[PDB]
Amino acid sequence: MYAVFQSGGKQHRVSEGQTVRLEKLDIATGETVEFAEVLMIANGEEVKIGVPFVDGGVIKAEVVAHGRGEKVKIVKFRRRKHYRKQQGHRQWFTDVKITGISA
Amino acid sequence: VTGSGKKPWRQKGTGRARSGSIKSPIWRSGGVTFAARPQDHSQKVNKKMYRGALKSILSELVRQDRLIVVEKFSVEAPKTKLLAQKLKDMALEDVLIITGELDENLFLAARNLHKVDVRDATGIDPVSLIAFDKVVMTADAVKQVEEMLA
Amino acid sequence: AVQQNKPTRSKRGMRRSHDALTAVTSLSVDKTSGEKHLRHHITADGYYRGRKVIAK
Amino acid sequence: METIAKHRHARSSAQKVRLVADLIRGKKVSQALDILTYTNKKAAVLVKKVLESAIANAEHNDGADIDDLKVTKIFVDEGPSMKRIMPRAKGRADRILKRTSHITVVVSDR
Amino acid sequence: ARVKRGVIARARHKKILKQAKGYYGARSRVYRVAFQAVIKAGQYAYRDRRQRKRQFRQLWIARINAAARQNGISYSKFINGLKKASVEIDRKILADIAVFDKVAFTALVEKAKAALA
Amino acid sequence: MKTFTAKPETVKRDWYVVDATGKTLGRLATELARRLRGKHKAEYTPHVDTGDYIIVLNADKVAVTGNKRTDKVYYHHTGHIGGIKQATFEEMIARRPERVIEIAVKGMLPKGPLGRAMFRKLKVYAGNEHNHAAQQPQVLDI
RNA sequence: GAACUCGCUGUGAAGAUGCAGUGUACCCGCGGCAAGACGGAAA
RNA sequence: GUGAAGAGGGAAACAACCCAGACCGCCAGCUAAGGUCCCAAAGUCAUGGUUAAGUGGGAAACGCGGAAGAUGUAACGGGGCUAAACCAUGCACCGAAGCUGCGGCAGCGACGCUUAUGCGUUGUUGGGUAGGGGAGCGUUCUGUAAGCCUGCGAAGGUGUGCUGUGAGGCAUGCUGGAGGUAUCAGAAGUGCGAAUGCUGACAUAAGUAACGAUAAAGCGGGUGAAAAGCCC
RNA sequence: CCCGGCGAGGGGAGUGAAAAAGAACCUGAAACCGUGUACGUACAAGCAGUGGGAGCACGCUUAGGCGUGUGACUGCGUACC
Repeated sequence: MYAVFQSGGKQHRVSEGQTVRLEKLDIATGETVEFAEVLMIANGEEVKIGVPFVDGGVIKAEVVAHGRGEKVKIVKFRRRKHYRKQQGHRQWFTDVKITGISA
Repeated sequence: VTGSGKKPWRQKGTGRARSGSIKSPIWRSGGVTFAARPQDHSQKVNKKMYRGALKSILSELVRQDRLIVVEKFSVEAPKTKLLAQKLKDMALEDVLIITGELDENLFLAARNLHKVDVRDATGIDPVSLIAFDKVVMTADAVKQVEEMLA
Repeated sequence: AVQQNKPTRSKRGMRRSHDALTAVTSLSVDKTSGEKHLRHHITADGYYRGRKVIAK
Repeated sequence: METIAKHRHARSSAQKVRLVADLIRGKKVSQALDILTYTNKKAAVLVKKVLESAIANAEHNDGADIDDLKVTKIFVDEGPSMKRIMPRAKGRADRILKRTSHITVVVSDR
Repeated sequence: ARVKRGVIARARHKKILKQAKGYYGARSRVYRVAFQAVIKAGQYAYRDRRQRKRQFRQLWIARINAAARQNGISYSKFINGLKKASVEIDRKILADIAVFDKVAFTALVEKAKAALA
Repeated sequence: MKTFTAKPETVKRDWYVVDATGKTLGRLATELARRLRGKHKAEYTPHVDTGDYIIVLNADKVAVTGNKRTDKVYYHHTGHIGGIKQATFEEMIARRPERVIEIAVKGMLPKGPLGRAMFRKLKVYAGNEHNHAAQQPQVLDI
């Protein structure tokens, strides 16, 4: 049983129990937010969509940890024109857990 | 550089670098191009800026509670136990004693104590007021510092 | 006729692969003294094909 | 308890010794002198003295059981080079380089 | 005052040689080739991040059309079927659903054919 | 979640017998080379060879169209003295009909070890009988 | 300078070991042949 | 107008041709030129005609001809196509760093919190040579400093981990075994990738040439661990 | 004390806190040459990288597909001043 939803602009196919990656939100670490936006309900006979956002489906997402991702360097070089520069970036991330899908 | 003007190798004949002298700055044991000369590093200070800075730092030592004025500070004999025992009676270790004219008993025992330094009224310096913690005036030296700065 | 690049360790190591050796594996045992030697050669103590020789 | 036998500054090149030293790697000590004794190179004469040194340290400085030792650690390193000159045609100063050797062979019963 | 450069040059090259690990010899050991090796590797690592969303989009279009031909529909009719069928599902979920559940994607093709015309 | 990458050892491929008798050469050969790629399966991976097994029987009786019996003349060089090897189509059918198929299918595959690895799975024959009937093949109606 | 250094069509600071396509080629040596090399030299 | 001083996609490849101005990341979506038979991502898509020659896939004046291209097919990129070419219409799709949403940083405008100015925020900008401007990292010495750490282990060397958009910093494994130095300021012989730069070491050709006039050596015995060269 | 040539160079004992302080003697990086171990390559073509990624080896959670090395194959990519 999986669920399809869109939180950080990109969609995700996430089952229950799995800790999955999402973008950085303004959510406390002791908060468990609910996503009423769902695009597929997975059963033996699935519930598909003609129009999106099924009312009967809800997703329970809890947040355990905030932080920054892997250090990725960016090198901009131009040959024989006297130009180089180097900079880094560490992207924020959220690890959430999904428990329970209301079919 | 002690050396010669002789070329280490000629211009033609070899496949080496360009050579005009052995005392090139990009070679070993050569002469420094931008080498320094003996030069004085002192620079002019205005008098009103100097005495105004003394007014600025003595306007601050009176506020930071670093300024202690006593009745009569002198020593009986040139004896460092009598000097350090007297400073032990008022618990002062790192101070600057500023006083009146030169004392034969006090100035003779000043060098063996590093943290304790004594001077005269005409030889005061701004660097002696920062590196030292508290400054001890004498009752007679109150009139001398007022006519000193003025 | 002169090289314009530096040969690497892989070219040198793949070039030196044919310079190795192998064991002789020709040691025979003399029946008289019980010591080893080479086939068609003589021993140190002076014995050859079981027959005693000069041995000075 | 291991046996260390090493040789410094041999009269040989750094390359030719390694043609000999790769042959006796992993072999039994008792059959290794049987190989190095009848080996026809000059470098086999030195490493025979190095190996017979290690057997003698396995007799005098070790307890017993000389026969069950196995050659495990063997490697040949180069040392300093001796710098002299050599005359040629057209009067230029040719330098020459003389190789030295460091043969460190460690043998043990296990 | 004379200052030496031996403490900043090698410590400066520690950061370069710790990023020059594993580059076939002279790009790993020799600093002159390793410098342009790290620089040019920065160029390919910079460009291929912008080619990752090209190649994964090519794989998604390949796998949607690759699983749509078993039901007898083309790719362009299936994207128009989902778009006129008000389906907001992107290509990653369509590429992932073909691995696990086949009759789910077959139901997506049949639902696309339902609201096709 | 990462995109699913299939193991090359667990690629469930099957046998497919396709009779090329009476078909267009390039139009069928494009489909056959396209199914040697593995694109017709849902689990396609561009670095995992998921192409099935394709058996082509009786390639000598293929349906040529237009004037292509005379038009196509194949040329190849061997790596020698500069004389070129010419071959008319009516003689290539007469001496080795499989090689014509190997030119088209080999031409429609990408250059590399993977493309020739997909060329290994092409089995084109001239006769109706073969020895792949033991592995329970499934004839493809096309 | 680094090389894990093949041949054809065209491109090209203008005859490509490196570019787009195609074709050949187990890996590595040895001895010669000097056609390719900005190697001396022959307008 | 572009390149000079512009990245990306198509024209097989191709600075100046066409689209299109890259703050960064994202396994999100929508588009321009160009395409939807494979290579190579998407229509073997619908309708009306031409083509018989691979014209397409190199050519004028002229009555499908005029028509000759090069190591190798080699004058579509290649296979190969009677539409998978050519003319027109319609509907979708592929298609860039273009556009939108999400996540983050910096600057310049106008406010509102209200005042040593930080912002609940607001739209906007951020390709770049020559050149100008602002804000920062590290090293030597000095006042701070007869202060701090330290033989329960200093500098240096050598790896991992954390963090900062950066030059860096932090603690720790091992070697080492005696000095280093917080913060605030000043003084530079201050940061290397090249100048056929200089001094030392080390590969490279490679164990390749060569081992020195073409008067030539052979054998026994003695010492020595070992003798073609030396002792007889 | 032993081997080694009544050599050179070491092994063992001992001094020394330490002989990774042995007279080539403080600390000993790199270019260069080696030896042990995990992986890959002997049907494969191009500034040798980068994105994806199969298997193998080792510590972890007392599995929860964690981390490092190796990079079969594949898209793209013609050194620096």
